[PDB]
Amino acid sequence: PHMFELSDVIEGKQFDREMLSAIFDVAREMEKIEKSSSQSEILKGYLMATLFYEPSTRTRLSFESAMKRLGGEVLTTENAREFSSAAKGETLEDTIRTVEGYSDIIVMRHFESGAARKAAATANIPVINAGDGPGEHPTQALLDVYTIQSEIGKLDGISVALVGDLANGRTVRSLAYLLAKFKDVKIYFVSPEIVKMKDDIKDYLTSSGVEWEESSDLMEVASKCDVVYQTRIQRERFGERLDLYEAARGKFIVDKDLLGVMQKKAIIMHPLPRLDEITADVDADPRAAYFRQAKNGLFIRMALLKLLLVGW
Amino acid sequence: PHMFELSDVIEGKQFDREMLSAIFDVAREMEKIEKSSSQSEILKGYLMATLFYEPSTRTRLSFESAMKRLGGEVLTTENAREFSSAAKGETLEDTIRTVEGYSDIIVMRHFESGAARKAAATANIPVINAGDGPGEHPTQALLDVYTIQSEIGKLDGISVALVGDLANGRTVRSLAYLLAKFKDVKIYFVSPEIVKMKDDIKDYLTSSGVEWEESSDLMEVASKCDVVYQTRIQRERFGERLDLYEAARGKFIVDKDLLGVMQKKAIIMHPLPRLDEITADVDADPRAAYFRQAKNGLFIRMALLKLLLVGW
Amino acid sequence: PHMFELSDVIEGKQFDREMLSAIFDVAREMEKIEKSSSQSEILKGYLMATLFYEPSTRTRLSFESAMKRLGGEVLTTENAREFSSAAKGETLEDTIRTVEGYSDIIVMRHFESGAARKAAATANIPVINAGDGPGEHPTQALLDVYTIQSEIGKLDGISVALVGDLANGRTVRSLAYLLAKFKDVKIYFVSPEIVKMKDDIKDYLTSSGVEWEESSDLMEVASKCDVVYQTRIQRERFGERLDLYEAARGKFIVDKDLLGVMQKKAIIMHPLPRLDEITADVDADPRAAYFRQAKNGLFIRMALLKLLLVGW
Ligand SMILES: O=c1ccn([C@@H]2O[C@H](COP(=O)(O)O)[C@@H](O)[C@H]2O)c(=O)[nH]1
Ligand SMILES: O=c1ccn([C@@H]2O[C@H](COP(=O)(O)O)[C@@H](O)[C@H]2O)c(=O)[nH]1
Ligand SMILES: O=c1ccn([C@@H]2O[C@H](COP(=O)(O)O)[C@@H](O)[C@H]2O)c(=O)[nH]1
Repeated sequence: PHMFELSDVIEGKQFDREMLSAIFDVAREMEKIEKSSSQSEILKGYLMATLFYEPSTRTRLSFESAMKRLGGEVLTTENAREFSSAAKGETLEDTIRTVEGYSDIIVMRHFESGAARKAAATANIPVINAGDGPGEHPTQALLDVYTIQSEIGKLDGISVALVGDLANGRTVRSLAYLLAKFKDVKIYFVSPEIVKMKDDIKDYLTSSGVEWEESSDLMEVASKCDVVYQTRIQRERFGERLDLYEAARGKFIVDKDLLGVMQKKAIIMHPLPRLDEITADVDADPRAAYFRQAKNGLFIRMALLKLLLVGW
Repeated sequence: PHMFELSDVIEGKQFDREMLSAIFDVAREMEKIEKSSSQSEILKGYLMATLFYEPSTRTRLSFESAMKRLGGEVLTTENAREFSSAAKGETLEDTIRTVEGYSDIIVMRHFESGAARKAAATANIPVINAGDGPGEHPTQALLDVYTIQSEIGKLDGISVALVGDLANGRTVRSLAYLLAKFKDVKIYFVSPEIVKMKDDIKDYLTSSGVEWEESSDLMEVASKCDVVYQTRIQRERFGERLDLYEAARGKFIVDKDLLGVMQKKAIIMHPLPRLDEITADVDADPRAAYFRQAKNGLFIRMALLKLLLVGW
Repeated sequence: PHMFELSDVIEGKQFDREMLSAIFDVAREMEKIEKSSSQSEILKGYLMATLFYEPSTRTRLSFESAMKRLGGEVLTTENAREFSSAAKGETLEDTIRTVEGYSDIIVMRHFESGAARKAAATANIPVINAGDGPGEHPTQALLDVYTIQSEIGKLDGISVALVGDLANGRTVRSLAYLLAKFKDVKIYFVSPEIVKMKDDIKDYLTSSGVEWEESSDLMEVASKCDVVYQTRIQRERFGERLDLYEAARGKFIVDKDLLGVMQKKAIIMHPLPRLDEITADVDADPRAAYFRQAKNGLFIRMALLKLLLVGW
């Protein structure tokens, strides 16, 4: 029993292999707490301030549920820019130093990348980054990795297909970053070439020992993977090249025909929300894990709230 | 002591005479709980997810108060369409299967009729329909009927005037539907002809044994009724016929002159919010029951939350 | 131990010197409660309804934190005008008489001055005015005065500089009003002439025994004051006179050069949010009290909630 080594949860680079493993063990303990028919009091007396600068229902409710499942309570806003209705203006550092007097922990979702680290540096209470604009989304990365460990039973020696908009894929990028901290990992980059993964991730994996391989053929890669992590490709990413959007039409979808070629022990993941890139009849298959994945986000966020406030 | 026979609260057709009577008895028990100076713990450890797709303050707070008066806690949103601020799109069934991992019961207010039943079919936790777009609003119907039983002392053998926009009146339609399950009921349809009640309700009552009668003369009908259930008529319902809107001007209002012709034991009901169809000086009369009616909504919604989560 | 002499908290004129002093003593007790590692239950079983007609994050969270630090619970809205999503319209008195059935105390922030007093007159539960449109903001006045007493150690015999837009300054006006209830007070009105304080305050102070003096020279006045209460001047207040806005540019700012001329025992206050009228490097100085000031708002609002619901 000791203090959590992290003062804040901001970026994926904060985590090493052993810290991840320990957090995942705590998440399993949080699942036991959530399953119990007794109300937990671990965080009784603690207040979480949800500081969202835009509405983002799923992830906010996941945090607020985690706090209340542990016996803590919540202050919420999805209008953080509106500091006062009578005097215009808002400054992140002033909001933090004001709200930290009302709460014991801040969960912030800003619109600008880099805001989370500034808030952590300013606040004298722990801060969790719930989505740093277009930047880091660390608890989504943790729950993604945790879901793989939970569903497949291991993180060493697995094969993961990262599908969709990889060039601009916030979560596929951070998922590959955390998976590179484990051994004998193989990652498939499944995409159209114009939204293929960028070199910084490609070069970080190689220099990490991770084997990787690019493809345009999801149906082939699928049969060899433990995990198929799906994300959308927005039509706007193709610009004027509707010939390429017509040539990709139906080639990166997860549907029953794709499930038919996958191992019985592989899973489909999707951070949500989804468009048509996973058909509705996939949901009935036990390998459709994207809703168990969301539930794992509750356990992970319970773990971080607990560790940051009362330690190991 | 046993399980509630309803898995969800969606539509008025789910309820028969005896179920209504039993629910109303539970609502009376909930009133005793709310009146107590001790905090209830009946729903300690349970979380209610308020899934509103549009802001609707009164009815949301009625639900959230009911949960907290019973010792449960709440997750709220009036922006349910905004599943994620970073990835556009929302799908009802995906929202339900995501949020049900954070909560024990869902109270949803969608914008499209039929959404509540789909959510119930998808969710593995109970669902309450708090307003199904232009469709069912069952807890408003229950609290309307409960208010009559509470104020008049009976439901068999009463006379109720349904006033206002009856053709498109969501709540007058469902109120008449539930009242038709009791005996020797008489219903007055008080309206301009162009917003008169529709045949489906007229034919369901007749085939239910309920006696009914249409009128354009509220001042006559009022003196014969136990209940005057008032609703607005929006000027837009008249279209271009401002001659009819001028001919109806002042004819379907509840004012002191109308109270002067009503029995001392009759009541005024209004689901709220009201416009000018009930004058402010009616409020001081003990027969103005529309605020006691709103309070009864708390008791009814306490009862449903309790029954759905812990049974009879 | 007895009943709070105030049924509601609406206007500064409700408070006399002795009531203020007693409230400030309770606020000090509330600070002890907030500091404790035990969850308070003083307001267990009580519900606060936050009825905000516009979003105003800081002050809402200050109230909602105060309630939860005392063990009470909260119903919130920043969309109070949206009584129902299906039927348009909202009437203050109908909202109050509806929501008071769901709660034990109402904290309202309306958009129109005079709304708070109407709500108090209508409600059978206590009401706190959290910002009456352009009108009274009493808890901000209380926390402003309380901050001075807490930081300087006294209210009799002090010198306070009120800086910024004084003509339209909601909080400088009410701060001077409450300070005039103490002895040997001296107030400096530091402003451009076109946003100078108005006669009603100037004449109320004189008739109160308070000495006052107007100035355009913050750097002089600062060295003689116990308190420098800063507020912005919006460029729009100058209208077309950009020559005056250019002549005032840099003359009413709080910066390190101004701190260099102030007593070591003086403080900087600012109700927040601020623009550029306090430079960021002032924050590191122990005399920058605007964030301790916000924290004092929590204690004051805890005190009022406690007194109004359970008395002295
Ligand atoms: O089709 C999709 C759906 C989601 N996401 C990522 O998953 C995150 C889900 O977390 P949140 O936005 O709900 O908090 C999004 O922010 C986004 O970065 C994608 O990349 N593609
Ligand atoms: O003048 C009125 C006021 C309310 N309603 C009905 O009463 C409901 C009140 O419930 P809620 O909208 O507040 O949840 C409305 O949705 C609407 O269907 C009317 O028909 N006419
Ligand atoms: O530069 C400023 C900042 C704030 N205020 C006053 O301080 C109040 C802060 O309280 P609130 O608006 O956050 O509730 C504002 O409403 C406003 O009246 C000013 O006069 N000038």
